[PDB]
Amino acid sequence: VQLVESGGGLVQPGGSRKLSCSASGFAFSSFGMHWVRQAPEKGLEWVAYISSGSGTIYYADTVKGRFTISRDDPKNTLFLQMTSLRSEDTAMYYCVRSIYYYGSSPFDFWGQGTTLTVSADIVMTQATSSVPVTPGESVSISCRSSKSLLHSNGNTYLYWFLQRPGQSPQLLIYRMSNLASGVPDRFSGSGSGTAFTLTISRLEAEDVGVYYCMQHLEYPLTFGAGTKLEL
Amino acid sequence: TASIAQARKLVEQLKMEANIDRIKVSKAAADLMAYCEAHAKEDPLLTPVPASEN
Amino acid sequence: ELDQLRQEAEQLKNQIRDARKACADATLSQITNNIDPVGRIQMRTRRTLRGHLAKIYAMHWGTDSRLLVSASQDGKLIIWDSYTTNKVHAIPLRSSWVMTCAYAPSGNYVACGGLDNICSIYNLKTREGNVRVSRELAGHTGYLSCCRFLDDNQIVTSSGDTTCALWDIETGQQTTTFTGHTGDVMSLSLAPDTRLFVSGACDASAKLWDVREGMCRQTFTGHESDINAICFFPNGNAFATGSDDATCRLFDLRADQELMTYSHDNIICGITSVSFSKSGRLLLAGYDDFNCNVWDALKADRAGVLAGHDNRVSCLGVTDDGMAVATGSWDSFLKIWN
Amino acid sequence: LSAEDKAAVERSKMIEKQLQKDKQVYRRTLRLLLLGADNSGKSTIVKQMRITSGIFETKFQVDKVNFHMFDVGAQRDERRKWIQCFNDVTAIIFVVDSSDYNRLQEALNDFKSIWNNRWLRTISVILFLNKQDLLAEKVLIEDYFPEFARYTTPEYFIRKEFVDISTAHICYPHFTCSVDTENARRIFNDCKDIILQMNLREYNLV
Amino acid sequence: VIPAVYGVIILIGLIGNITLIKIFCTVKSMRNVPNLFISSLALGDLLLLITCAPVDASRYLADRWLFGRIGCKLIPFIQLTSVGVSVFTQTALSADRYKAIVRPMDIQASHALMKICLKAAFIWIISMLLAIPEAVFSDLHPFHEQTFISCAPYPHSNELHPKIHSMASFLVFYVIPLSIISVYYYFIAKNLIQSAYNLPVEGNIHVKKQIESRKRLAKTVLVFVGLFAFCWLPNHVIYLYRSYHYSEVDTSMLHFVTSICARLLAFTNSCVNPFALYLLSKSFRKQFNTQLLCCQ
Amino acid sequence: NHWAVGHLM
Ligand SMILES: CC(C)CCC[C@@H](C)[C@H]1CC[C@H]2[C@@H]3CC=C4C[C@@H](O)CC[C@]4(C)[C@H]3CC[C@]12C
Ligand SMILES: CC(C)CCC[C@@H](C)[C@H]1CC[C@H]2[C@@H]3CC=C4C[C@@H](O)CC[C@]4(C)[C@H]3CC[C@]12C
Ligand SMILES: CC(C)CCC[C@@H](C)[C@H]1CC[C@H]2[C@@H]3CC=C4C[C@@H](O)CC[C@]4(C)[C@H]3CC[C@]12C
Repeated sequence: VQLVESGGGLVQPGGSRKLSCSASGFAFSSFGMHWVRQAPEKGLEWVAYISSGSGTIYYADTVKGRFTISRDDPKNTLFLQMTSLRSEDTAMYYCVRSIYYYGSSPFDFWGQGTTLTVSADIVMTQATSSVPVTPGESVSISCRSSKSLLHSNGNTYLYWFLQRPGQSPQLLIYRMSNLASGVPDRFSGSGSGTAFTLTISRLEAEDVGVYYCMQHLEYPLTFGAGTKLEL
Repeated sequence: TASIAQARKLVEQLKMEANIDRIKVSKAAADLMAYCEAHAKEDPLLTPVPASEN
Repeated sequence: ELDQLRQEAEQLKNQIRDARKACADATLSQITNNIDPVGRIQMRTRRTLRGHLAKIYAMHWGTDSRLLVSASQDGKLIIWDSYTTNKVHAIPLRSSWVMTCAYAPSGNYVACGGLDNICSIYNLKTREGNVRVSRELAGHTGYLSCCRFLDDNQIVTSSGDTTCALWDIETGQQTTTFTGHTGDVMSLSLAPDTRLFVSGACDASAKLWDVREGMCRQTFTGHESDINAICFFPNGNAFATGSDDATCRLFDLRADQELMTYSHDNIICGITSVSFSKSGRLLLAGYDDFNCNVWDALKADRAGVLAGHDNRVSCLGVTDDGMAVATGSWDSFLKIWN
Repeated sequence: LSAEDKAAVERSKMIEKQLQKDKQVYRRTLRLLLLGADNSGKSTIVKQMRITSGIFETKFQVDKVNFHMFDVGAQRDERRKWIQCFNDVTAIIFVVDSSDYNRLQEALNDFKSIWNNRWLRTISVILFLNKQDLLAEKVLIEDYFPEFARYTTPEYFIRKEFVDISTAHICYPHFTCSVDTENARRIFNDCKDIILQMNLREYNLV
Repeated sequence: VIPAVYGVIILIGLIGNITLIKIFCTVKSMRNVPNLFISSLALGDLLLLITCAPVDASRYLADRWLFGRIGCKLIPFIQLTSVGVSVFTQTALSADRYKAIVRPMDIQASHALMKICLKAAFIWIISMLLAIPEAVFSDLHPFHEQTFISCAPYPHSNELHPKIHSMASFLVFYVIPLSIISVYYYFIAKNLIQSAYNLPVEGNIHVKKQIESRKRLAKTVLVFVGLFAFCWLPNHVIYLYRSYHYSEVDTSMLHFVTSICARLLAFTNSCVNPFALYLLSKSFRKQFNTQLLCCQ
Repeated sequence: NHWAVGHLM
């Protein structure tokens, strides 16, 4: 409910920091925390993934070896340490709760985060990036992926997000066929194991924004480019 | 005054039960047979489907 | 004065019995004699659920055949997936002795109770993620025998004080209290039409109550022992009930008379749970003789014996999709058969 | 094997570990039942030896052993249906007021009905005759039980009657009161001898 | 006569072990933690009998060893293993009794199905590792009587190696396990005598029968440990005598009869273990008689 | 003789 992040600022290249995300309002030991890096005018980037109980931890292959994530159940606080800050690590960090079960809500709430300045792979390339449409009509964004993320279980692993300017991203659909909580029923997801379509019938001045997406088939999570609405 | 009230509510319940107009048991048996035969192929327990169609 | 009312009520009961006996023109054995049998349904153990630590008491299925809720005598309401054996939630109950548990059709709330005289309804879609106490229905004067979810906000609940009450999840008060029985209530069963339900008592009695009206319309007393199991037929015009004398009987609310009797001289162990299939052809009953025996709803013949357990069978439940049957006994094993 | 399925399997393993940790404490403790009529002295027992709600639980640790006693205080007097929920328990403790000769017959009747129960054929029952000082002050019985006029102490009438009605699992007739302080140690020794006999009959060492 | 009673006791032990194994395997209900030690003891006794009776018969009756060079490698080794296991199992069994009688409630744990299996596996591994040197140093070398060749675990390289090996065997197979078993059984008997007093025996016939059964159990455990000692002392002392005199050959009639008596006493140990639960307590004679009466 | 030499069992 309340995820207060701290540890930001301007750091010289090659230093070290300890990002701390204090959570309050839910069971921190049950939810699996994740990190997302958002560079200026760029999409998201998965870094780390830890489940409940600190059994197995996964790191991104692009930043493997430098990042170390650790949770504390008595204090219910997440910490992330990083060394050898390069010219690409400068981005806004988002620390995110997620629970995994049958019909779960992974990446439900996104923390406010804090800015930080320094000095097969699922390449989900969207079909159309910028679709400038005035609010009040019905639209449908279409995207595709390089690999069919439809497992034999029958659950299309696809997480639709929406990040309005100023506020953290918000989850929209669970598995392309089950809507989230606290969201309007206008958004709907459909498509096949390769192509995906997000259709909304009634556009308002509040639901406008960038519609991000990601895959959850394999272990390395790769945030797609998303529906980047330029111009 | 509790026993008389209990007898009164009991006889009222019996009268309300007798107020219903029952039907023949053969019609109910035929209806149950037709309902069991209608959803026969739809019930996997009655007709074990292969593991591919599970 | 009371003797006159008593003898008049006895005469009315005798007249009702004579009317129910005279309307019977042909038994079901003569009608279901020229029908094809079912053979032998030899089920096997598909999944093995050994997550509990104590004796399992009751269980219930929902709309989706994936999730399954189970209660034990320790106080750990375990909801787990029937497909990949994954444990979804483990609710630590305030008490240990549990006698019943239910699962809402929407999957948003679950119920549990027992000798505590308090029904603790929890939530599953809580934004906090963990399971928090949502409603504490209190006011009963007897042990909770069986409870089910009639709707996402209103549900009926029986108790050991021979009375049943319709509670609201949001309100939490008795909006409709049914007339007391002459024996302790043991089990109930909701109809698919959600308009009425049936409930069995301890003094060989079965009453059919309604949701709106708190008056019972159908009364059945054709037994010789305490009723311990009762299930409703998916068609909505019949229901089966079992007692401790190992004699199951199928009654019909339209005819108000016995339709089929399932019993054998070789088995003298009563049943504790009964349930029909998705269509109603086979009737699965949980016998206490370290196994179970399934019957045919039309021919009243033993269609198979499931001997995969080694303790007293506590409960048995068939899913709505008719793809799996979960049988829980006192050996902490909730075995799934197909 | 997707990532979500593996995370669900890990969560299930953690839940199983938690259930095992809970079962450890569950088996470390001893679950006991408490029975008695309205005139019984179970209230004094649960008030002194402590070392709507239809069922009350008393958890107490003594001699590095934990005992959880469950008693019925707001339920019906019938013990036919809900009695099966207390199967395979450690032991049952029945309370009886020996000073009340009028309700002594009903006490013996319900004790015989509980002892001859089908679901309690392998559960030990310990009888506690409360109000010992009151009984001693009262005796210092033939109209209710004429056998006392012919029975003599061995070279004890209530204990003999309880033994006869039980042996007609082994009973443990004892005498308690409202001022007794060593009753906890007696219950501990009884529940230890019961566990020892259960271990002997399980290991085939009887 | 000696061969008649020998065959009789061998067949009795064999059928007892077979019945115990069949009860533990086919019933599929009494496979809990306490019965695992009994099953292990039955399997060890069965293996000991099936590996010692034909070998002893071919050594004493037949004047020629039917097995070749490798016959003195795999055949005797496992023998000792089984023996070890058996002894160890009994010790373990005694320990299990020390867990079931001395501490009835202070050992009420939960994770016990895997701990007992791990303990049995450790026992088997330790027995195999202790018996491996027997097969390692087993070879065929002549003996000057006037000279004969047969299986022998002790070579003629030096006189210190067979002596120290026999001493280590007598220490790790007779002294320590029998001492531990005797101490445990004495403690168990003391605890039983102590607990047979505070039991409220005033007028209860069931309590009197329970006290009589407790005294019977104590006396039976005493008789069991006494018979174990009285049967394992002659075999071990004869082994020590024939190991200290390994430099020469002694085949007198007295040595023959005392070796036969020691062999029979050692075999009666494994032949009396499966009948212990039968002759001791109830609730087991019924199944033990039904497993043999169903075929009758 | 051939016997009286070997192991304990
Ligand atoms: C527990 C028993 C059954 C097996 C353990 C093996 C021990 C006891 C035996 C096996 C081999 C034996 C050794 C074989 C050869 C060595 C070197 C020699 O110059 C003197 C004897 C000596 C030192 C023996 C000592 C005991 C010995 C180590
Ligand atoms: C109650 C339980 C946990 C106590 C531990 C078991 C005890 C009694 C048993 C288990 C293993 C057994 C040991 C197994 C092997 C060792 C080394 C061997 O060269 C001689 C016997 C000896 C020394 C045994 C002694 C008794 C023993 C230790
Ligand atoms: C210290 C002693 C007396 C304690 C008692 C142990 C007894 C049981 C054991 C220990 C040593 C063992 C002896 C070791 C060697 C001697 C001499 C040898 O040529 C024959 C066997 C013989 C005679 C053994 C007899 C039994 C024995 C004496």
